[PDB]
Amino acid sequence: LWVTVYYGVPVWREAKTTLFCASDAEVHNVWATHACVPTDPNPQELVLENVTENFNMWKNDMVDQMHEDIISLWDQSLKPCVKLTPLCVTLNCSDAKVEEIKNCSFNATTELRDKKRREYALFYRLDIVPLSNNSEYRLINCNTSVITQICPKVTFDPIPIHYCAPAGYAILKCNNKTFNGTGPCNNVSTVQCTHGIKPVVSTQLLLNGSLAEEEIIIRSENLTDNVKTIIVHLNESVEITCTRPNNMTRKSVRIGPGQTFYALGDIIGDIRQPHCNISEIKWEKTLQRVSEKLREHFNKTIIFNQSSGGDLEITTHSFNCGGEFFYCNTSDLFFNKTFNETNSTITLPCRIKQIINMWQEVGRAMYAPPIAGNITCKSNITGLLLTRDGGGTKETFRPGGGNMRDNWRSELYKYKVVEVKPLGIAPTECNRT
Amino acid sequence: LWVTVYYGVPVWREAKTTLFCASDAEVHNVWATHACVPTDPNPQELVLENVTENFNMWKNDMVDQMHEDIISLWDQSLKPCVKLTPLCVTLNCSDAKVEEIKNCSFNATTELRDKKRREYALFYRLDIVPLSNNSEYRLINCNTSVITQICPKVTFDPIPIHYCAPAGYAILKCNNKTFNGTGPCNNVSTVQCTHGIKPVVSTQLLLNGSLAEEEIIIRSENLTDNVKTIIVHLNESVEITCTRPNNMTRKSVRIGPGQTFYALGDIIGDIRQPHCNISEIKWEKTLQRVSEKLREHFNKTIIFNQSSGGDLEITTHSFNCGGEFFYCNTSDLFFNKTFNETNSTITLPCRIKQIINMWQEVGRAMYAPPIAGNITCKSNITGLLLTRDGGGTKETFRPGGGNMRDNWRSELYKYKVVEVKPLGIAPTECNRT
Amino acid sequence: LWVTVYYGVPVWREAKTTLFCASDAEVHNVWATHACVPTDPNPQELVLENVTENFNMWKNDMVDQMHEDIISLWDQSLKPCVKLTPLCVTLNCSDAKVEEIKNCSFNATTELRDKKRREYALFYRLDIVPLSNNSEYRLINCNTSVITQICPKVTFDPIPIHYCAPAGYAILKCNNKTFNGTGPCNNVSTVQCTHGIKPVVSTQLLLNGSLAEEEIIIRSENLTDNVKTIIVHLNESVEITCTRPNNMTRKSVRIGPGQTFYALGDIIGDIRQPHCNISEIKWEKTLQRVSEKLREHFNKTIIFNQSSGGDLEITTHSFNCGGEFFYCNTSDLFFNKTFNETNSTITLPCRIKQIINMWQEVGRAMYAPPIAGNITCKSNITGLLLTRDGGGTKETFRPGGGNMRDNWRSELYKYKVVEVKPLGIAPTECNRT
Amino acid sequence: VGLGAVFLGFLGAAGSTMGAASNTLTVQARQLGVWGFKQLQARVLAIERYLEVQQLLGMWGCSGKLICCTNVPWNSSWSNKTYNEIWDNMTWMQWDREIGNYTDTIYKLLEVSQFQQEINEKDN
Amino acid sequence: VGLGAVFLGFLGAAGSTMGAASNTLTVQARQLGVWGFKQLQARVLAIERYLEVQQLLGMWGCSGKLICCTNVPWNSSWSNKTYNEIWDNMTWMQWDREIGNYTDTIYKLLEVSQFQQEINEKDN
Amino acid sequence: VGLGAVFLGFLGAAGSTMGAASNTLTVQARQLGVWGFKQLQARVLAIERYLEVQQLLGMWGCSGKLICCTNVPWNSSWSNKTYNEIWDNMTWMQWDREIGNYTDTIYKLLEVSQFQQEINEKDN
Ligand SMILES: *[C@@H]1O[C@H](CO)[C@@H](O[C@@H]2O[C@H](CO)[C@@H](O[C@@H]3O[C@H](CO[C@H]4O[C@H](CO)[C@@H](O)[C@H](O)[C@@H]4O)[C@@H](O)[C@H](O[C@H]4O[C@H](CO)[C@@H](O)[C@H](O)[C@@H]4O)[C@@H]3O)[C@H](O)[C@H]2NC(C)=O)[C@H](O)[C@H]1NC(C)=O
Ligand SMILES: *[C@@H]1O[C@H](CO)[C@@H](O[C@@H]2O[C@H](CO)[C@@H](O[C@@H]3O[C@H](CO[C@H]4O[C@H](CO)[C@@H](O)[C@H](O)[C@@H]4O)[C@@H](O)[C@H](O[C@H]4O[C@H](CO)[C@@H](O)[C@H](O)[C@@H]4O)[C@@H]3O)[C@H](O)[C@H]2NC(C)=O)[C@H](O)[C@H]1NC(C)=O
Ligand SMILES: *[C@@H]1O[C@H](CO)[C@@H](O[C@@H]2O[C@H](CO)[C@@H](O)[C@H](O)[C@H]2NC(C)=O)[C@H](O)[C@H]1NC(C)=O
Ligand SMILES: *[C@@H]1O[C@H](CO)[C@@H](O[C@@H]2O[C@H](CO)[C@@H](O)[C@H](O)[C@H]2NC(C)=O)[C@H](O)[C@H]1NC(C)=O
Ligand SMILES: *[C@@H]1O[C@H](CO)[C@@H](O[C@@H]2O[C@H](CO)[C@@H](O)[C@H](O)[C@H]2NC(C)=O)[C@H](O)[C@H]1NC(C)=O
Ligand SMILES: *[C@@H]1O[C@H](CO)[C@@H](O)[C@H](O)[C@H]1NC(C)=O
Ligand SMILES: *[C@@H]1O[C@H](CO)[C@@H](O)[C@H](O)[C@H]1NC(C)=O
Ligand SMILES: *[C@@H]1O[C@H](CO)[C@@H](O)[C@H](O)[C@H]1NC(C)=O
Ligand SMILES: *[C@@H]1O[C@H](CO)[C@@H](O)[C@H](O)[C@H]1NC(C)=O
Ligand SMILES: *[C@@H]1O[C@H](CO)[C@@H](O)[C@H](O)[C@H]1NC(C)=O
Ligand SMILES: *[C@@H]1O[C@H](CO)[C@@H](O)[C@H](O)[C@H]1NC(C)=O
Ligand SMILES: *[C@@H]1O[C@H](CO)[C@@H](O)[C@H](O)[C@H]1NC(C)=O
Ligand SMILES: *[C@@H]1O[C@H](CO)[C@@H](O)[C@H](O)[C@H]1NC(C)=O
Ligand SMILES: *[C@@H]1O[C@H](CO)[C@@H](O)[C@H](O)[C@H]1NC(C)=O
Ligand SMILES: *[C@@H]1O[C@H](CO)[C@@H](O)[C@H](O)[C@H]1NC(C)=O
Ligand SMILES: *[C@@H]1O[C@H](CO)[C@@H](O)[C@H](O)[C@H]1NC(C)=O
Ligand SMILES: *[C@@H]1O[C@H](CO)[C@@H](O)[C@H](O)[C@H]1NC(C)=O
Repeated sequence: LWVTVYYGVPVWREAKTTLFCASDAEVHNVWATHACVPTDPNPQELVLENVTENFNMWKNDMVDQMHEDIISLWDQSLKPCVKLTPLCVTLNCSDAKVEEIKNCSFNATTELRDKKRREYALFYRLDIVPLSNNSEYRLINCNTSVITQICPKVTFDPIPIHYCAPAGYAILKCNNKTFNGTGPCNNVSTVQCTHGIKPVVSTQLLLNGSLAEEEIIIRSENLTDNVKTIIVHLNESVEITCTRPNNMTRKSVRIGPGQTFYALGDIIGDIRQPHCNISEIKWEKTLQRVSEKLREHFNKTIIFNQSSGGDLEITTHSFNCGGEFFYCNTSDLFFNKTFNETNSTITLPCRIKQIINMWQEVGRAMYAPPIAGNITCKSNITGLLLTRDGGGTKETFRPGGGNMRDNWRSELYKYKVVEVKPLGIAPTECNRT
Repeated sequence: LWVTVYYGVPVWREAKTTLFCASDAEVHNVWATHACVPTDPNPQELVLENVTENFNMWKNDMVDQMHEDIISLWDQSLKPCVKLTPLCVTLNCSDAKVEEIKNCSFNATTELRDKKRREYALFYRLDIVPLSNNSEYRLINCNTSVITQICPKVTFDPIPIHYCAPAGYAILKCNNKTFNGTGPCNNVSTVQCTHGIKPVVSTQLLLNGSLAEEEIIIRSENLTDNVKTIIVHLNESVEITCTRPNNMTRKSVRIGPGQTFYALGDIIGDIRQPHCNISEIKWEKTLQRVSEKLREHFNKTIIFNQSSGGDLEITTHSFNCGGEFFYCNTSDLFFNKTFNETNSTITLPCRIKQIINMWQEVGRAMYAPPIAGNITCKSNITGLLLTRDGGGTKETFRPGGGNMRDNWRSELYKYKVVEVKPLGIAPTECNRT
Repeated sequence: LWVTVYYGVPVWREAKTTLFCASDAEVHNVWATHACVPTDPNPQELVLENVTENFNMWKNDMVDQMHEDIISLWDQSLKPCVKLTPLCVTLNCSDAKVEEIKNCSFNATTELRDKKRREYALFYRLDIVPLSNNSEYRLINCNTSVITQICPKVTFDPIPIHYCAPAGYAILKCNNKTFNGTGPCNNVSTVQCTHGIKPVVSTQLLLNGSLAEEEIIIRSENLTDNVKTIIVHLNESVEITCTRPNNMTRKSVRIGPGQTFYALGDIIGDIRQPHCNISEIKWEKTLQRVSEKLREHFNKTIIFNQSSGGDLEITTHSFNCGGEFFYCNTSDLFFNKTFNETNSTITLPCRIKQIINMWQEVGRAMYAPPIAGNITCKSNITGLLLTRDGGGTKETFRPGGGNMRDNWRSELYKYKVVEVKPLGIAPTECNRT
Repeated sequence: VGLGAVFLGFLGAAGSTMGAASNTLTVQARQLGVWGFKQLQARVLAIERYLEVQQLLGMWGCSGKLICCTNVPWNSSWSNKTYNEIWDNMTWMQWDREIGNYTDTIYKLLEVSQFQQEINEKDN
Repeated sequence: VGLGAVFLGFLGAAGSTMGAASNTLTVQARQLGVWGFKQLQARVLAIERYLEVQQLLGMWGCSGKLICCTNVPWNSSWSNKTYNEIWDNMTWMQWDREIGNYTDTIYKLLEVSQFQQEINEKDN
Repeated sequence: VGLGAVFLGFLGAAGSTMGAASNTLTVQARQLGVWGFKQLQARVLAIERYLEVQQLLGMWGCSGKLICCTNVPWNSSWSNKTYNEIWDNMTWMQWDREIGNYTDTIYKLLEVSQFQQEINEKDN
């Protein structure tokens, strides 16, 4: 009968805001710079009851606040160490005698810019480009981009970061198990900040991600599209094992006054390939279970096929392992198989690059220093990245990444940030007497 | 009879504070970086009644908060693109064969610092200095200042910015028509933020400014002075038309690894002068109407005269047009005329410079890339910049700019920022019973 | 009988927070950049009554917030001036003819990078290192660290800065006279911000510090230790006088386009040593009074001895004077004397360095420009820095600095920052009726 | 710490009826880096969201009252449902659709109807 | 949004008499970049100017009362004009000249005379 | 200016008895650079320390009352000394040792016992 107000009513509104880091509590690190708030030892999640809120996955904002600050993080970390500007000259490379690795010998300047020692290093064939053959090479992209090297003390090992909304905001979180990526889900719980998100970098097969619950989820945006990718979440973790058995020996060389970097010296013993491993019976059943969950959304037979080709960042399985950047073939005994109706091991050949152009842009090109001794990393494949062919009979799926934001859109497929509006207005009997 | 307080009383005090941007809502831009708050679609101005507040024009603070952040804006924008440090060597220039433009040929380094191609460019005679003639030139100021170039994607077109005071402050605004620049005006209105201010850069004749109301205003500080300039606001907009009819062809050259810039290639067709145009009957009456409004403040005859001379940033009409920096003569049929008691066109000769030292300082010197094809910009001359001779019979006015803050002191001649003090104290009858 | 609350109760808690500057209100300066709040003309100190609070000196946090921001201050100030990267080449130095100062002659690049003039300068023998003698030197550390020079306009004269806690915090201050460095003192007074702290830089004898009150204080952490230093505060100020009587002539040389620096030209008149002076009777009694205040804490005889040796930043008395960095011998007639039971003058030989590696780190190495004419600075020695030998009869004290944080731990030996918690809870008779 | 935890705590029973959110709250209330700039940008926004609703409360004669009861008549052009229809057959999120276009005309009306209480009865 | 708009709205009729500003207010109240650092420096100052006057109100026993009426006697060494002379023949800007040198001695007097109200009557 | 000066002014007689700090307060109350970032980091913390204690006051039905008197019974498992033993034979710093482990269980109890006052007597 009269207007009254109410402080603290459950009313929210979708908005866009600025989140922050929270690590789980001492060498420097590019992801968590040891400047993050400590997390809650027991996070308080408030389960809501009998409410259906619809939210989009692809129209999120946290996946754009995650691709920006990671770029700023590598920009902040690769600043105070040495750029390899005076490195690339007319190199004189033949081969190693231990075609994959070339023995380059060039003229670097010593600590004072009046003498020139000829110094030798070892580079990969995927890292130098010729000029004429006649064996005169140069570094791969010191014509479009200035090239810096990684400061050798820092690491790249992804420790999980939590994204906390500011005080006065809320982060919804869907708790439904079989949640298709866009729509209303009816088991919603608020949380101040999300679970541990490892900022993993891969482009073909997702690594170290959280598994699904009790089903195989096929997340997409338009399933009648050709350029829109298909994220295939998983609930059966398939273990991958990637290693290189060569014992590399790093070597310090000085190029400028106070400016040095590290390059590969000689290789110990017989040279062997860097390869990855996938158990065959843990992979054939995984492709079959994905194939049945894809047949019902197209009502025709599906057949996997090879990647497209071209540059070696699209037709490969690029990932990071222990401080080294791999580029594996991933299209030999995985993606030439159809589906009708022994403890073997699939070995993938894999090649290593030193100079990498991450996030496929120009103006930024980091250089990875070599790592002494062998490395071996065992991981979990929870997630794929498929793409329709463009036909329209049967179906053909090129395994190929669309972007790197889709690599974050698997750990952020169930979160939306909202702003509470705790002022309510209702009519009642009382008046201010 | 007892002290009582009052919240929200109309009491202000003059202060100094920090304002911010507001644009009118996508290539990058140096003025509004697309990081500004959106303006009010209808600004709320509160007209005051029956109050006289006196404020100074020359003792303002917004004109010092405008010369600082613009310097910081160009500092922020000219950072991440290439400096022309390894460019200037012993150049070997003769002439163009299409004296004003020289055909320079020099030794730049290629993408790797071991080979040297001889590359040719075309420069202006106002941009290189000789060394002996014998035809060996160098760039104009790579002995006092490191020289950078403009990042070629950004533009210089002045979109108007609004200056908003923080919440809890007020910006007064005089609404009197015939407001001499310093004194009490009796029609004051508060506004949260001012109108659209185009951050135009000129030094001789003001461009694209807001006209006066119904009179010609002669703003000064001391009219019995010789070094203090005289801003002459206008109410009759005189149109200027400045163009160059040559079809320039830009050309990319590479000087370093990942470091390239653009220079003038060959010129299409017959070479023609860059000139400006001013209608004669729209200018003779404008000088006569200014002359009568200057005679009464000196009570002697006035006679305009030429500029002083020396460097070509003082005796010229320097301005920006479409991404090119002009330097026109402005002293041919404008400033050799006295005042007693046909649709012609005055053409001013005008010369173009590439390397400019804006804001007449050392340590900063930007380089403008050439613009392909012709340009033509039509503008409004609302405002002059005169200076007394220093005699003491008659009077002589050298048209010449004193600074660049005076270029902002025409759009900020009627604004003063104040801080409200909403606590009042008065005696009344009540007491706290 | 019922819970009631109280706003504003005297309850504090030790914490860690972020303090700020306050100077005593125009060339640029590295310490106070003319961006600091003005101090109180009369600071309000609130003396507490009948309370004993124990606080540690060595476990402070302000001495770690003082070593960090000073590093950031020199990082901010040495940024926008020229680095001496293209300076160090194969130098060709013989001697000066006016062994201490060498006449070096090298090939610098002129304003355009195509010609090379041979230019001569004068360097110190403590500043170049040979290469073979055969007289081919180079600069001292352009192999580990990039070397920049000081921007020549700024000064190093330490004006005192005050450290103010944020609003809502308190800084305790002990007022006891004979306060041993760690323990409970019973005359405590709060102050918003501390007294004037000159940010002096020395490593052997403390300079320009505040004297003690009425006693000699022997501050330490573990007096039965060997690596923990011994700060010996003083109450008798001993005057030092340090000067160089040579009339140096600076000279500008240009190394790059827009890149110049200053070096020593010729020396006027006969060369004389730079020396320091200490009155003998004002020093013998000072060592005797310190010796008696050290005998009772060890109950054996003590004997001072020479420094250890090695590099010339540990076995010296390094300090700054008028823009020049000295390195004096300090171990001739000071530290070879025991203690049993004429107006002379002790002269210390002292050598000057140009290139200094302050704060004994790598990656940072500033270069000091020379100062035209003689300099003379008179100062007060209030404080020593001793170190036990490591024996265990008698006792031997090597005078030698442990760090540079101990140089701040004499002016911050009586301050601890706390956070007030003004909410109190007590039972009383009233209830909310 | 207790600057946004209460804001998250307001969202208990966000799907219940409007006549139960005042009842079923007591049943649940029984028991320079990059991030150095992100945290500063977060803390300023966290302060500003609290102060905006604090000034909006402070203009209506109640600055800490939860169920603040004001003397403004209910204009029935904003809603036409009765008290028993609204308070027992609607959730609090659904009410913001019906009231969602008369917000500012209620806010300014509440401000001037509170200003009249200070002018009339106290001193003048 | 309503954090400085009311501060600008206080300036209505800044030249009227002091006895009309309490009357003629209801007649008018009827209806990381460079700028990324300028906006942060502006927002901190906008919060601080509101909190300073909020603490100055909160020390005087009224934290949201507009016409707060306090029990302090009027010392006539500060002003000598009567109520009818001040309130009907002066504007609010002109009052700050006469009261402009006794501000802090009134502020501390108001603080201690409010502290006496908490000590005396309530519990002690 | 008066945003932390009162915080420093609370520390008068920090060693006196608890029954004298409410008495002996009236006897003493009678009369972009590096530092550009340090001052901003200081001012945000100075605002946040005031707003935290302001919300902690505002949840207990008193938002400017100094000696706020609440209707919560005294659980004697927190302390066992009487009123005359505590208030005349203890300083205010020494009380925070005995009460120092029952703080949050008193804070939440005060919040819900203030929430009951709004639910019960006013409207519902
Ligand atoms: C996806 O998830 C997998 C999970 O297995 C990750 O694999 C881990 O990768 C990290 C990074 O390479 C490995 O951590 C490294 O292990 C090295 C060997 O560990 C030995 O020592 C530890 C000590 O507790 C034993 O527990 C362990 O069993 C081994 O015996 C260490 O040497 C490394 O530490 C230090 O190494 C050198 C010094 O020699 C330093 O320079 C380094 O900076 C570092 O401080 C390091 O801890 C980890 O072992 C792997 N887990 C395994 C093999 O189970 C993937 O990295 C992850 N991410 C992807 C694929 O992107
Ligand atoms: C003082 O005020 C005058 C007002 O006239 C300003 O003059 C304007 O200056 C701007 C900047 O040079 C001119 O804008 C440019 O116009 C070019 C030609 O415009 C054609 O296309 C538009 C499309 O709507 C038509 O409306 C118009 O009539 C023309 O047919 C455009 O080509 C430019 O756009 C783009 O050009 C190239 C691509 O070719 C890009 O590289 C550019 O970045 C840009 O995005 C541009 O819009 C404008 O035309 C002028 N007004 C006129 C002539 O009336 C002065 O600049 C101003 N300031 C001073 C003097 O300092
Ligand atoms: C909605 O989601 C919540 C959160 O996952 C579920 O609550 C959990 O249910 C499991 C199994 O019943 C319990 O072991 C947990 O203790 C529950 N709580 C939490 C916080 O995890 C809830 O069951 C879901 N409800 C529906 C209808 O799907
Ligand atoms: C004081 O200035 C104001 C603002 O310019 C004038 O108000 C405007 O007057 C014109 C012409 O009378 C109207 O068309 C506008 O509607 C008025 N309001 C606004 C907001 O522009 C006012 O006339 C001036 N008064 C005096 C005495 O000069
Ligand atoms: C505790 O320290 C304070 C501060 O030094 C002393 O107070 C000063 O004492 C001197 C000498 O008696 C006076 O001249 C000053 O006026 C006092 N006040 C100040 C603010 O300096 C006090 O005497 C000391 N008390 C004890 C017991 O040591
Ligand atoms: C590579 O070249 C260097 C000299 O350039 C030579 O000493 C070395 O033996 C070569 N081979 C290997 C495997 O390093
Ligand atoms: C291989 O690398 C490991 C890694 O530390 C090293 O210890 C070992 O000496 C290397 N060589 C051989 C022959 O194992
Ligand atoms: C300028 O010089 C280049 C070679 O330096 C020559 O090829 C060209 O013809 C010359 N003339 C013009 C107009 O470019
Ligand atoms: C002149 O410049 C214009 C600008 O785009 C271009 O289109 C044209 O081809 C050029 N040449 C001639 C002959 O017009
Ligand atoms: C030092 O060397 C220069 C030439 O390198 C010479 O002109 C000069 O006389 C020498 N002596 C002194 C004292 O400068
Ligand atoms: C010594 O230095 C002073 C310092 O300014 C200077 O004035 C003087 O000319 C120099 N030479 C002599 C011979 O004093
Ligand atoms: C469950 O939903 C019903 C109606 O949809 C609602 O009345 C009830 O309050 C909900 N449960 C809870 C615990 O809020
Ligand atoms: C505006 O009010 C109408 C009622 O006529 C309502 O239906 C609508 O949802 C409101 N909001 C809009 C148009 O955003
Ligand atoms: C106009 O001025 C008179 C006296 O100067 C004043 O009484 C009146 O209030 C003013 N008008 C308004 C609308 O305030
Ligand atoms: C101080 O008080 C006097 C009254 O004696 C007054 O005239 C003056 O304006 C005040 N303010 C000053 C001096 O700033
Ligand atoms: C001095 O100490 C006694 C007990 O230690 C205390 O009662 C008294 O209040 C103290 N003095 C003051 C001024 O607080
Ligand atoms: C916790 O409570 C106990 C009382 O049993 C008390 O003695 C102790 O000081 C408290 N605080 C701690 C353990 O930090």
